[PDB]
Amino acid sequence: MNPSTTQARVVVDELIRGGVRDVVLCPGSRNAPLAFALQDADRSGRIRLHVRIDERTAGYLAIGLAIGAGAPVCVAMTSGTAVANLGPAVVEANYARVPLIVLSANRPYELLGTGANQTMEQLGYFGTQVRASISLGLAEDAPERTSALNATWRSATCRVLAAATGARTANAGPVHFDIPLREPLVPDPEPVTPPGRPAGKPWTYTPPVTFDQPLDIDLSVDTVVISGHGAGVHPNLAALPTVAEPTAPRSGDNPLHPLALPLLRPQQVIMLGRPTLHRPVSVLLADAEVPVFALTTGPRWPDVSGNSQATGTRAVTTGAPRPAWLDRCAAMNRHAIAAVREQLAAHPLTTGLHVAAAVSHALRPGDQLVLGASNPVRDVALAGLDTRGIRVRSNRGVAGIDGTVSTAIGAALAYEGAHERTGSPDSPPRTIALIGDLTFVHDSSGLLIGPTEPIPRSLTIVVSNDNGSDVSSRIFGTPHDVDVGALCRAYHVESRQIEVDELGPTLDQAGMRVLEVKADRSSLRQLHAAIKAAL
Amino acid sequence: NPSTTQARVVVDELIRGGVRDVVLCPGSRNAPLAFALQDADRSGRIRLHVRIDERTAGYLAIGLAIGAGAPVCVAMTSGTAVANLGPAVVEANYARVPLIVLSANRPYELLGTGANQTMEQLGYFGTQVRASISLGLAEDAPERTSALNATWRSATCRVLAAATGARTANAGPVHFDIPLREPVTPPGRPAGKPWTYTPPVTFDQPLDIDLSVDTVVISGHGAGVHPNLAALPTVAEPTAPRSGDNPLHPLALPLLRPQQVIMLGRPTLHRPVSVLLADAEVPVFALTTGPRWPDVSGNSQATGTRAVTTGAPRPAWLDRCAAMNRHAIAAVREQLAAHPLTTGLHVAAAVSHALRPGDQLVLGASNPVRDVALAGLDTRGIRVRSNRGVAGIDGTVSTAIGAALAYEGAHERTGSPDSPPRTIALIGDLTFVHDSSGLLIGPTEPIPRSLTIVVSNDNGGGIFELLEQGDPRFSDVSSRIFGTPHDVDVGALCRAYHVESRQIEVDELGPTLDQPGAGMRVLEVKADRSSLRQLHAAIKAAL
Amino acid sequence: MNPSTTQARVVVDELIRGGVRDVVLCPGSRNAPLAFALQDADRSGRIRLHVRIDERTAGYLAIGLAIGAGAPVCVAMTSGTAVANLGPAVVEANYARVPLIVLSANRPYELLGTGANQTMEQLGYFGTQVRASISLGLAEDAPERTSALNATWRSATCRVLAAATGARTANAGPVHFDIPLREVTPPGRPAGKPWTYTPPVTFDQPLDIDLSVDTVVISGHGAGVHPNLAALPTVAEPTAPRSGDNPLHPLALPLLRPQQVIMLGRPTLHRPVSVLLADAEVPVFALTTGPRWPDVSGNSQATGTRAVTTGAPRPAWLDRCAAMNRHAIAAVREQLAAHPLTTGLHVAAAVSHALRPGDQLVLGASNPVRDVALAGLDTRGIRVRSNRGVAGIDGTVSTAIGAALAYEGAHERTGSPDSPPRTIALIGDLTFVHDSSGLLIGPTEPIPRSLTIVVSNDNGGGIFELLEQGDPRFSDVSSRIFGTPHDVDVGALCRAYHVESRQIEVDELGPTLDQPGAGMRVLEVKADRSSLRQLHAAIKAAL
Ligand SMILES: Cc1ncc(C[n+]2csc(CCOP(=O)(O)OP(=O)(O)O)c2C)c(N)n1
Ligand SMILES: Cc1ncc(C[n+]2csc(CCOP(=O)(O)OP(=O)(O)O)c2C)c(N)n1
Ligand SMILES: C=C(O[C@H]1C=CC=C(C(=O)O)[C@@H]1O)C(=O)O
Ligand SMILES: [Mg+2]
Ligand SMILES: [Mg+2]
Ligand SMILES: [Mg+2]
Repeated sequence: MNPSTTQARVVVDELIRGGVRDVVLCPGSRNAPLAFALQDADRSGRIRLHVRIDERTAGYLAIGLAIGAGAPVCVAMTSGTAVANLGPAVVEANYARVPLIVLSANRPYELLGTGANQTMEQLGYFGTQVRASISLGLAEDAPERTSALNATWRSATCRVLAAATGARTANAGPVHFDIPLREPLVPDPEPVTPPGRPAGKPWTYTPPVTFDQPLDIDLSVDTVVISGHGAGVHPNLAALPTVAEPTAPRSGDNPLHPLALPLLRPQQVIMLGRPTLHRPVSVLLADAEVPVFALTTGPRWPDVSGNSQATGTRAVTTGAPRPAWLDRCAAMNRHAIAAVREQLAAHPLTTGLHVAAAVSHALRPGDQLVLGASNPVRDVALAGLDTRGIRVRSNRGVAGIDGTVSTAIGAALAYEGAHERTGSPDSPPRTIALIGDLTFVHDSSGLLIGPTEPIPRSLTIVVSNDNGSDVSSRIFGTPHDVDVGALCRAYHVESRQIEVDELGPTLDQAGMRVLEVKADRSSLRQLHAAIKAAL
Repeated sequence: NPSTTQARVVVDELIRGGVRDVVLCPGSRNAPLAFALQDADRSGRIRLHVRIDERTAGYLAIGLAIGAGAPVCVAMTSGTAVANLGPAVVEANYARVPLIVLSANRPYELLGTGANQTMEQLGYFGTQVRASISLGLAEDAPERTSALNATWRSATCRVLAAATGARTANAGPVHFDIPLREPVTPPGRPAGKPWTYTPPVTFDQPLDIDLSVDTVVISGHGAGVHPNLAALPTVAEPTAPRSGDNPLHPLALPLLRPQQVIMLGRPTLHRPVSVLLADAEVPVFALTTGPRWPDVSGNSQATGTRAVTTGAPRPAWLDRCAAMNRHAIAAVREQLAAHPLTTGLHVAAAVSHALRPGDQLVLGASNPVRDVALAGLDTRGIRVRSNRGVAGIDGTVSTAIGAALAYEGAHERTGSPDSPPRTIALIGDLTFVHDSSGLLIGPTEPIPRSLTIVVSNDNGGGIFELLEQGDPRFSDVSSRIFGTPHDVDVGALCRAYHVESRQIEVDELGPTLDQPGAGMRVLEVKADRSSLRQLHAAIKAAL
Repeated sequence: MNPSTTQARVVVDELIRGGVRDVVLCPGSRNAPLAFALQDADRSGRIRLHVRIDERTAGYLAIGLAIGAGAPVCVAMTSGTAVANLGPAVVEANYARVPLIVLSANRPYELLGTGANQTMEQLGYFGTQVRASISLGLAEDAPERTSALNATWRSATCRVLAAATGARTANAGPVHFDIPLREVTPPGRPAGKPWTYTPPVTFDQPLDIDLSVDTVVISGHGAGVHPNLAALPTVAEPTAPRSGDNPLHPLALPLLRPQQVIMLGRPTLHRPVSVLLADAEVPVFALTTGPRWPDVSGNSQATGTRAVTTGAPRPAWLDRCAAMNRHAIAAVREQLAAHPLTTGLHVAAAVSHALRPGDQLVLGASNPVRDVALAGLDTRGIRVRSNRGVAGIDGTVSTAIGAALAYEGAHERTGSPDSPPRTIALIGDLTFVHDSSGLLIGPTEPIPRSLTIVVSNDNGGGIFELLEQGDPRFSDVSSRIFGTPHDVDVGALCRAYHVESRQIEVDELGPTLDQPGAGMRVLEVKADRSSLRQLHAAIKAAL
């Protein structure tokens, strides 16, 4: 067995032992050793392989596969700009703390600077965006060194997995795993792979760390909880008035609408996760006089407030909220919900806010909701969606528009896969995505799934199409006019154009499909004005 | 505002430096130099191109630079901009493309405490750019305006010189930061001159070479023109300029025993070229411009910039090379005619026969750039572009679009309204799907008048049929992981972007190309890769 | 007041609230970041400032000040050579996890990248070595935003401190903190509290371990204290804290067959240790704090932070280890007694016997740190320091000086009358010559009160006598390129710098150390390395 084939099979086996259930693969020749070993593992049923053509959107597919079920996910590609194309997903995975392993094949490092084809400064390309930049050695033809090389290869693979899942740091994120490879790149004619640990165990076992930092907080002070992306679950704060972003997990049943917050005067703030969504949240955390307490699941804590008194992972609570304060916040929340609902009905034309409210009402527990990181996530929060029992995904790391379609497809695939391991047909759970037309058009090639590749069993993408100071904004002066139906036809995906009233019934009833709901953009500044005035 | 004055000085000096096109993307904050660029665009001193896709924007800028050889600016204005521009910047480094990346830091804001909307840095700027220059923050000091104007225009000329290789002969990408505090132009030199003028430079490294020794010339990407080598048998890549009129077909090379090799530029094509270059019994002389020389095996005897020649090739050696060249040409022509199914090689031959002088030819990676060489294209009189720096299949649509725009722009300024010269791109289907978003161009934005993109579509990566993983013993496992079939409806995709497109057979390709159409159009030719490996085998057996 | 002046004190006040007691500065072309605010706090006794001319020794002085009492230390860059000269100290701070804050001041109103930079001339190591890189904004003249700026500045300074001390990461290390400049101090928290408080954190990773299996504990740099492991036979490096009472000598390890290993922290010494850790039939469990784990061989079975033990070591196993422990120690001492020439090993044992609880011991690399382990030093009650992060022989003099000052300062604020506790440094002769400039301390500058530097001078590098290049077959060539004799007059060297020094024999050492002297003194013991390979051979024969 030639060295490239031996090394690739060892790495793939150790990744599987580490909990990697899904791998994204992009075509090339230099990554052939990885592609062969990955195809074997898929044939054996040890992993599910997903082949894609465009490395950039393939990275967001891997992000979706990771956030859908919480497992580390590898994306593998050839040397050169294929690696550079993972840049956007790596940045998103860094700030959203997604265990994304970039498994890049490379020419031998000795060829760097020789003019060799398709070769570049690959290792270190991602800078400080990755949790680690790790290189295997070039595989030596040293059969007597086989046992030693098996240990070092599997150990390096375990270092990669630990860094990506945050097993020791509690700060999951992307990892660059560069593997220099040389000829022969394809397996030899048959006419054994060095084995891992017994019982399928990982070569170096590192259990998931428990990161703990308790913090004293007195709940008698009029307190509001603001929870953002990556927030933990705190039972002892469940009673408090909580402004929760759609991707934050709910700890209780005392919601406070984001619009209600600037109309109240909290005397202290408990901040969970990384809240970046709302402008009244940004405004209040900008107020240097309001003391803030930051509770995070990991060592990072957000910089959105300059008055963070302390950090922790959990609250040690004394006291209890004033009943008058609870009554006041509850009243203002009811008031904000009513204002939004009244103005929506009093608005004749369909807006993206209407589409978002319709999608919000159509959801039922067990659904997974994937939200475009710009308008959809804001609109759903404006419509006051109740996320309890719903799994809400959104690329809130840097909130780019790249890869939103691929992230939805990947999250559905991973979510449906976690259902299969339960044991049951009761049918696979629903994944519903809400994406704007510009985001959808930009990542429409994320729809492309080859005839041989896994297709989501129950994914519906709702496209809210409203047809779209510096000079670059002239691009928005005109509706783009892109035919969404033609786009879906191009990538052989079923699509239907429907009205908002039809959306709920149609979501009740194709595999993967796109439902396009036309909406109007002109009348919205007035609609938001009406909502604000009705508060 | 001092920052508005500084921005106007910089744009003016960039225009004096030959910048004709700037690429922008809508962003989290305003673009660097945003208003000065808008002022210049309205005046017609410069031309702005706006895109939503930041990755395709980078490759658009590369095309705008290689189309006519001018420095091009791209202004990065978002938290994903550095990540998305990576591919184009790397290609600009390795293909030596004068690409100026504009940024606008905010010295009054914090850095390193969290996500940065203005710039999220990766690690490639340290390795890829020729220079990283930051202007000062512009201060209000009316009494120092002459000194500041001199400082700003001097630094701008440094950015331009580093990007174009004015003094280094090593063009490449440059990072140019004009910082901002958020939230009559001092003149330049008389007669539109650049503030700091860089007159022509020569790097001279002559090498003594005896041409009576049986010699072949291999000319790759970035090769120079050597009149004293014009008589030699020459295996020229499509992007190499031709010194002479003695072509040697790539497939004829293994049928020969060269005694020495002159290597011009950077070779990226053909395993027989790589084998010959590594042969320790064959002296190799590398003639290239710039700091580094290509030598994968380490076998090269000497490197320089030009040859001082004695002797001449033996007529028998020239006859032998001409005879094997004839065999190779005949084998390709005869086996293509004998082959029933249309392949990408068929499409490449059709494109080659249809070109004429003045055409610009843009070649995608994979089989197209190789197939054009196998079809024996005569590149004299035409300009051939291809992103051979890293040979990516990403961004080729915007590269072709940018190349057409810059090429048409240079022609309009000559002043003869003969119709704009043609740009014809030949790319594979995977290459097309990779960069299909480059077809999305707003009516506000410049659009080519004479660009035709030929997509040879064999529903996958045909080159992998020709490699070791294309051997029949991998036939059960190779379709998914190397073939990567996709079943995309190309006509529908072009419909969605409102781009004229036709699906035609290889015989109609020539006539359809002879007759113009919309400013941009996509001609799709269905092709087969199932017979590809056999076809190349039949060609080799006919040599 | 100038906004920069306000910002500078806000930062210095928050640094002092963060436990910074010492700051190291060097004279540069530009004055130091926060220079006046540091001057103010020095005069008021809020911090102690240390000035050095040598920028390299200044960085290692800062490391000593940090490891002496565990406090974060700031070092202010001021020149065009500071980055390069601080490199070695930053790399050691990274690998030894030392909280070192590197202060810089970029000037955003000036140009960058056109050449010519006088306050930070960058290298490539900052990206790889630091825990964070933070830049305050430029101070902006907006008195209506005074309270908001105060919060932003104190919040960012706490980020810097938390990253340096590992307050939330348990991964202390160096941090780059830039306060940019341009050519009634707002209050912090009440009661001297830091602006952002970080309560204690725990990283918990329990591993099930069966102590009935024959287990040896090996503890290296950065090892934790594990009570449930105190009974096990333990080979503890000198800088490792002892969890218990059952020592196992390093030389006994080859005479034993552990069936599993518990590794604490990072082992760097002893080939038998490395051999055992790499044994594929021996399960290895790594218990260490922080993001990474040591495993050169890739052999380790599991990593974590603590053990969940079942069972107890077999009495037969315990007795065998105790037996070979006693045997190993006896062999070292008998062979040292039999040996007729003073070697570094003799000096190590002498210093070892002279130590008493409350002492601080600073060990150079090479033979000193190893010899002390071979002399069986019982480190309980002793603070042992050594630059094991990357194990350079550079900067050890200033590390000891800084560690002494921090240790004496910590003792002083207990307020006690009691002689400031002792710091005893044991370093080789090359190590001493390497960092001899660390002796040069201005009368203005803080100077230790209880520091004795013992130099075991064998006129070269003794450790090479014990390696493969020490084999007699290399005798003709090995002295020049490995021994590197220098013939320096060490007494004249200390006299040039006005430092007390005595050249004494090894019998005098214990008595001389027992007796107090000048604040800083050097005792030099001449040693022989010609017989060192033989002596080590004699010790192993006695096993
Ligand atoms: C960004 C990038 N990803 C992957 C590759 C590897 N690669 C080289 S050729 C090729 C096949 C391209 O297929 P197509 O464009 O259809 O051309 P064909 O060979 O089929 O004519 C691939 C995936 C690359 N060069 N660049
Ligand atoms: C800066 C640096 N240079 C070189 C080395 C390599 N090195 C390791 S031990 C050693 C010899 C040290 O000699 P000495 O300080 O006299 O101690 P001895 O072993 O002689 O007791 C050298 C040069 C190093 N560790 N650091
Ligand atoms: C041209 C060859 O492979 C190239 C073409 C496609 C994919 C490649 C890759 O991804 O490594 C190779 O660069 C060859 O080996 O002859
Ligand atoms: Mg829209
Ligand atoms: Mg193809
Ligand atoms: Mg010595």
